[PDB]
Amino acid sequence: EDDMACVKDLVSKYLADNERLSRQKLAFLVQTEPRMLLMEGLKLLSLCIEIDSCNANGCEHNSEDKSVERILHDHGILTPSLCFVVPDGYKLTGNVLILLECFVRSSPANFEQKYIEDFKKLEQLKEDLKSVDINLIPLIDGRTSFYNEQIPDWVNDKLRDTLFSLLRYAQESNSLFEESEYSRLCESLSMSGVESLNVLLDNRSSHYEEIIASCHQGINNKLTAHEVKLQIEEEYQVFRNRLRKGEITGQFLKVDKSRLLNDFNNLYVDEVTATKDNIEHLIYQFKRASPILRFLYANIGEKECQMQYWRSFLNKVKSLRILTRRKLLLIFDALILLASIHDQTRHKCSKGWLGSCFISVNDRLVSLESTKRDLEKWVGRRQQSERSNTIQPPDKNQILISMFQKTILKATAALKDVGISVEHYKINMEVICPDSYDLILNFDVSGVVPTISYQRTKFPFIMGGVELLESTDLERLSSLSLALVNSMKTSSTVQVVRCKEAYCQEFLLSGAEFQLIYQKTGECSKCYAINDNRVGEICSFYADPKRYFPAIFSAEVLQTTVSTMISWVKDCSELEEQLCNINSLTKMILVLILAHPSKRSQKLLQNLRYFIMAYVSDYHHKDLIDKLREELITDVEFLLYRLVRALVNLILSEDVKSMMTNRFKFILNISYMCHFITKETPDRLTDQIKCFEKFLEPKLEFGHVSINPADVATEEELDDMVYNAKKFLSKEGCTSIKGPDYKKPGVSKRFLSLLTSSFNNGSLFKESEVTTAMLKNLCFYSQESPQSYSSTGPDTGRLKFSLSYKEQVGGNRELYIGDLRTKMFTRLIEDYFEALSLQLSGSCLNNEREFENAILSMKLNVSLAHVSYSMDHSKWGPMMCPFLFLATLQNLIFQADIKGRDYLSTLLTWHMHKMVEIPFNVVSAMMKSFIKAQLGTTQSITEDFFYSNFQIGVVPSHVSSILDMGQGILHNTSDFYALISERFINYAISCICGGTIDAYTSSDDQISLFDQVLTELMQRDPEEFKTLIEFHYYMSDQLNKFVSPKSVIGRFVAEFKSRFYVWGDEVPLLTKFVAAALHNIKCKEPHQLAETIDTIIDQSVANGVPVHLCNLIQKRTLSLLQYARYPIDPFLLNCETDVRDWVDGNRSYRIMRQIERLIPDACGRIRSMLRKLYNKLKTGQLHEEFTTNYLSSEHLSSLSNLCELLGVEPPSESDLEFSWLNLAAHHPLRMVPTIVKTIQNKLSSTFTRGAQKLLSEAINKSAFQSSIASGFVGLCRTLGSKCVRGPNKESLYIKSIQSLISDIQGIEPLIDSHGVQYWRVPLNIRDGNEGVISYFRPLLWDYMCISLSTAIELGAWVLGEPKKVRVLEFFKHNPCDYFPLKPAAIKFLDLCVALDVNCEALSLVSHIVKKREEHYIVLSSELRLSHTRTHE
RNA sequence: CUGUGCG
Ligand SMILES: [Mg+2]
Ligand SMILES: [Zn+2]
Repeated sequence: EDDMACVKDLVSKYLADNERLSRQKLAFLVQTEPRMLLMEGLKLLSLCIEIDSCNANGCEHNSEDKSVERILHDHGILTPSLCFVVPDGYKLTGNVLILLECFVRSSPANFEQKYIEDFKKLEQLKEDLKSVDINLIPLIDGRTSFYNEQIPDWVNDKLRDTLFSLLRYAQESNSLFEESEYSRLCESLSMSGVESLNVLLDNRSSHYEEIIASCHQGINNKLTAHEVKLQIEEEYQVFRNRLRKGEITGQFLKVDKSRLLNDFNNLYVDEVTATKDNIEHLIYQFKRASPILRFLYANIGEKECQMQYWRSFLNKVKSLRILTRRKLLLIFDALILLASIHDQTRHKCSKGWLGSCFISVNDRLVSLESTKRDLEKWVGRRQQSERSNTIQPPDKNQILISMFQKTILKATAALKDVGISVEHYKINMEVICPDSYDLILNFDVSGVVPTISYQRTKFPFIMGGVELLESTDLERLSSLSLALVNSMKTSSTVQVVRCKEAYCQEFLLSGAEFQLIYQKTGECSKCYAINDNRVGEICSFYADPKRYFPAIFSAEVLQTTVSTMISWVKDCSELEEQLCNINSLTKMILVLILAHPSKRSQKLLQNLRYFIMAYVSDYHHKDLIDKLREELITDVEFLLYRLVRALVNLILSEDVKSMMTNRFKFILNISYMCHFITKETPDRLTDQIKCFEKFLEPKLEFGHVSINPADVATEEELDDMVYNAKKFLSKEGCTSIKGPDYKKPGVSKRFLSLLTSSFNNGSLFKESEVTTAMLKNLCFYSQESPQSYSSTGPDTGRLKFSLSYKEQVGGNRELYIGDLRTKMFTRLIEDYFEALSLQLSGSCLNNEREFENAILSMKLNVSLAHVSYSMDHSKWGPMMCPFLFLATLQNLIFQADIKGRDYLSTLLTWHMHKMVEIPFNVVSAMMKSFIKAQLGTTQSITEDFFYSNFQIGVVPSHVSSILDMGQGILHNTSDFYALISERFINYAISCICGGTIDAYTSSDDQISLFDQVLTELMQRDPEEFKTLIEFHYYMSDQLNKFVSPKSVIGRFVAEFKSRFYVWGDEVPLLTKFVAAALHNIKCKEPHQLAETIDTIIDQSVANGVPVHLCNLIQKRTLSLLQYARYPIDPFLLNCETDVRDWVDGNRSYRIMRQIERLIPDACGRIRSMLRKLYNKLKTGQLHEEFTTNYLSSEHLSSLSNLCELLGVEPPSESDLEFSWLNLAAHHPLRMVPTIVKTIQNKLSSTFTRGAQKLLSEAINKSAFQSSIASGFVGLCRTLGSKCVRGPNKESLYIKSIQSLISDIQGIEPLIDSHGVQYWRVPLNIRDGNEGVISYFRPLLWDYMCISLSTAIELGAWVLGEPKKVRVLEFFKHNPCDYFPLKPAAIKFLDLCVALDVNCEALSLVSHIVKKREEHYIVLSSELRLSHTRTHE
C-alpha cells in the first residue's frame, strides 16, 4: 500500500489548483476501496485532459454534459429540434460558435475512426443548426498520449501505471467488469500487425472450414514432375486435335499489312462515305469544321490608354470594399466611362468598347444607355433628398464631382494602407472635368450589338488564309485558350441573345481586339461568343473552359514538336514528294485535339498505338480491330479520324519500305498525342455511372451479386458465397463436349492442380533458389478496436470499400478506398506476397533491378530479332478473385509459419466478404431515372438491376460478391499469382516444344521473350507455332488470365510497361513527355513549380527529348509565371541549357550556369577563390574555421575576407552590388531554416506528433479537388493578392514591394533576354531605408554557396572555367542518331547542411531523397554541341 | 474580402 500513499501524495502535490478540478480531487482523496478509487482516478484523468484541451484552444469546459440545444436555449438563442450531441467544449463569441470535442486514442486506426466519426457528427450538427443562422466551425482535438499541462510527464506516467495495476488487481479479485470491457480498457491504457490478430478471439465457424474444403476439393498438389508433364502433353494433344478439326476457334491471326490497313480504313464505314480522302479537301474541311477552327484560320486582320489605367485601379480598389454592392459599381462604371471619353477626345481611341457597351470592372460589359439612366436617376434622387432640408444650389455636375472625389480619396487612402500609391497606376485626374455629368449624359455611340448564339442555326471573315505551316493558328489558339481559362476567374455577381450586361475577356490578335463574351460565371461548361467592335458576333461555341490549359503559351513548343516529328521521317526517299502533306496532317491533328479536347478523340488517338504495334508484328488477336473502334459523335471527331487515316495511309504505304523504325516512331508519337488532351473528367456523373457498370456487369454475368448484406452475414448469403466459390473452380476446358468458354472468369481444377504441383515439386524454380456510461464519458476509453473475428471479418463489421474512379488518358480506373483499419489489414497480405515474390524473380512491379533486367533482355531479344510477345491482360481486376489467391495459397508448400498461413487465409476470406458501397450519386441518378420512367427503351443491365431492386422496396447501397479484387488493393498478391502462373505456363510450353520463354510480369502487363528455337519454329513451321500460341492463350484462360486483344507477337518491337524497344533506333515518347510538361502547373510556391518542371524536363532529356524543345518548355513555364507577374529571379529555371547541364550536372549546376550567364566575369574571380577553398578543404584543413566563421557572419563582407584569406583578387565594388529580390525573405509566401522546417515537419508526421495535423490537412483537401486550369487561375489570383509577408507579420502585395523598390532610384533593374531579373543595389544605400532592402539578397554569395554545394555533390570539375564548344566543322545532323550517356556518380554533410541554412535560394541537400535518373539517351549532335568543364 | 496580369 506504500505505492498507493505515494501516488496520493504525488497527485495532491502536483495537481493544479483549478476550481473545476477541486471537486474531482476531493472525490479522489476520500476514496478507500480500490474499485471506486480506480473509477474516481479514471474520472480525474479524463477531466484533466478535457480541461487542458478546452483551455489550450480557448473554450469553456462542459462539466454539466448539457446538450447543444439546452446550452443555446440557456444563452438566449432559440433552436428547432436537434440531434442528440453532447459537446465536450463550447464557446460563443459574436456570431462564432466553437465546439471542441476532445478524445485520446493510442492506436492509429482507432484515432482515425474516432476523428472521422466526430467530424461527421459535427457536420451533421452544423447542417442542422444552419437554420439557426449561427456559425459553427468544427474543432476536433485528438491526442495520441495522456500528457498535458495539469499533470507533469513522470507523475502522469506513474499514476497511469499504478492505476493500471489497480485495475488488474480488481479484475483478478472481484471481476467487476466484463472480459470485453476489461480487455478494452487494458488495451486503451497500456499504450507488428501480424501478431495483432493474436489478441483477438477466434470465432471462425464452419463457414471458413467449408470454404477451405471447397478450395481443397478436387485439387491435387502432390503430383510429381512426370505426372504433370504427362497431363500437359495429353492436354496439348487434345487441344491440337480440336483446333485442327475446328471445334476450338483460334484467337490469333497472322499479320497482313494490307488487310490491317483495309480494316483500319473501314473502321467507321457507316457515316464516313469514303476511304481515300483528298488531302487538300481535308485541309479545306478542317479550316472550316467548327467555329473555333473557323476563327483560327480566318483573316482577322487590321501606348496604354486612360481607360485601362482606371479599369485596373478600380478593379484593385473594389476588392478593398470601400463601399451595398450596387452604388460603387455605378460610380466605377461612370469613372471608366469618363476615362474612355477622355481617351476618345484626346486621341480618338476605340479600345474597351463593343458597340454601345463598354468594359467596366469585374470583367462586366455595361451598356451606356443603362449606365446613364441609372446615373441620372441616382443624381436626381440624391438632389431631391438632400435639398429637402436646406436651401443651396445642388448643381448635379458638382454633385457627381463631389461623389467622385470622395470615392477616389477613400480608395487612395485604402490603397496606401498596404503601400501602393495611385501614381503607380498612372491614372490621370483630369478625366474628371467640371463638365462631367453633362459630358457623360450627352455621350452617344452607335455600333454593332454583341450577341451570343446559343443555337447553331456563316462567318464574318474569309474562312481561309492562315497557312498550316506557319504558327499563326497556334498563337490564336493560345490567346483564345488564355481567355477561356481566365473566364473562370470572374466573381459571382448579379438564338439571338443580344444582352445589356455580360462578362468579357479581352485578347489581341494580329493587331485587333477581340472579346470572349459569356453570361455565366464559374468553372463549368458554358456558351462563349467571340465578338469584335468592327463586326459583332464573330462566332459562338460551347467550350468547357477548364480543358484549354495546355496551349496557353505553347505555340513555339508545339511547333517545334511537330517539326521534330517531321524531321524524323524526312530522309525517307518514298516520302520526299509527299512530305508537305504529312506535315500539314500532323499539324492539323494537333490543332484539332487542342481546339476540341474530347475524351472520344483521346481514345481514338490512343488506339492508334495498338494498331501500329500490330502492324509491325507477326501475329495479332482476331478481335483487335473491334476493340479499336469506339463511338464518335461530333463532326470534328470524324474529321480527326479521317486525318489520322490519311496520315497512316501515307506513312504506312506498301510502296514505302526504307526506314520502318522511324515511321513506327512517328506513328507511335502521333498516337501518344492523346496525352495533350487533359485526363480530367468531362462529366463526373457519367464517369461514375460507367465505373459502376464496369464494376457490376461481370458480377451479374457470373451471377453473384449480394445486395445490401448485413454486418452479420445471413446463412443464405454464406451458402451462396460457398456455392459461387465452388462455381469459380468448376471451369472445364478442352475435355468436354462444349469445350472451353473463353473470357469466362474462373480457374480449372486440373490446371490449378498442375500449377500447385509444379510449384511444390520445384519444377518452377531455378538453380539460384534451391459504469458503462461513465466509461463512455472518458476521453480515452477506446470503443472501436476489434476484439474477435469470424470468417467474414472482425466483429466491428465486414470490410467497407467505397468505389470511385481515377481519371487517366483514355478512360478511368476503378478505385477502392477503405478505412485505415482495413488498409492495415490489407497491408499484411500485401507485405507477405511482396516478400514471397521478392524471393522469386521475374516480377518487375516493385523491383527496380528486375525492371532493368527486363529492359536489357528485351534489348537483347530485339537485337537478335527473336520473337517478342507483348501482352496486356483484359479485366485483370474484376475477373480476379481473393478466393483464387486463397485457393492458390492453401495448396502451395514452402511451426509459426502454419499460424502465418492461417492468418493469411483469414484475411483473404475477409477480403472475400468485402462490401463495396455504390456511389450515392449513382443511386440518386438511378432513382430519378426510375421515377421519370415509371411516372412519365434501352434499359441497360445495371439499369435493369436497379429497376428490379427499386420496384421491390429495398434500395441497393452495398454490393458483395465473389468475383472482385480491389483495383490496386490485392495488387502484390495479383502480381505474385501472375508470376507463378506464368512460370508454370512457360514451363508447360517448354515441356511441349523445344524452345523456352523468359517472361517478365507486372501485375497486369507482361513481356515474353522467345529463344531461338521458337523463332525458328515460327519461320519454318507456322502451323505448329500458331497452335502453340493458341495453347498459351487457352492455358492462360484456364488460370483466370485473359490475354488482351491488344497483345502482339513479333520480332520488330518489344513493349513492356509503356516502353518500346526496336533494333538500332530508339523510341522516345516525345509527345507524351511534351504533354506531361504542358499539363504540369499547380498553385504551389513558384520555386516548387520550377523544381517540378525541372524534374520533368530532366526525365524528358534522359528519355531522348531534344534539348531545344526542353528549353522552349522552360520558356513556356516562365511565360506562365510572368503572366501572374511573379518576378523571374535567377533561381527558377535555366532556359539556355545543353546536354551537359542535364547529364553531368543537376538543378544546382543549372542555376550556377544561369548565374554565370547573367554576370560573365563576376563569377570567374569567385570561381578562382572557390577552387582555392575547395583545395584547402580537400587537403583536410580549414574545414572547422570556415563553416562557423563565414557562414555564421553577415553577407557581402565574408566574401572579401575569404578572398584575402586565400590570396586571390577580391570581387570589385561593382560585383558586390548584384542582388536578386527574395519575396520570401521574412516568411514564405501565403499560398492559401528551411531544412530545420523540413526535419520538424517529417518528424512530427507519423503518429506521435502531428498525426492529427496531417489527418486534418488531408481531410480538408480530400473533399476539394480542381483541374490544372483551376490551379493556374488560383496561382494568378494568389500572386495578385496579399501573398508577401513582411518582417512584422504584415501582408503586402508584390506590387507594393515593387513600388517601394521604384521609390529608391539607386537600385536599378537588369533583365535577361529570357526575362530573368536581377538588381544592382549600390552599397551606399543598404542600411538607411531597410524597409525593402531586407528583401534583397546578394547574388555572388548565393552563387558561392551553390557552387560549393555542387562541387561537394558532383566533384571539383564544376569549378573549372566554362569554355564553350569550338567550331566542330561539320557533322551530319541526323535527328535519329542517339548516344547513351551515364552521369558520374559525413564530414561534408555537415558543411552542406550549413550551406543550406545560409543560402535561402535553393534546396540543396533535401533533393537527394524526394529517384535520380540512372540512364541518359541524348542526340549525338546536341551532345557534341555542349560546353566543356574540365578540372585543371 | 482576396485576379485585371498576352513573353
Ligand atoms: Mg504489354
Ligand atoms: Zn487609345
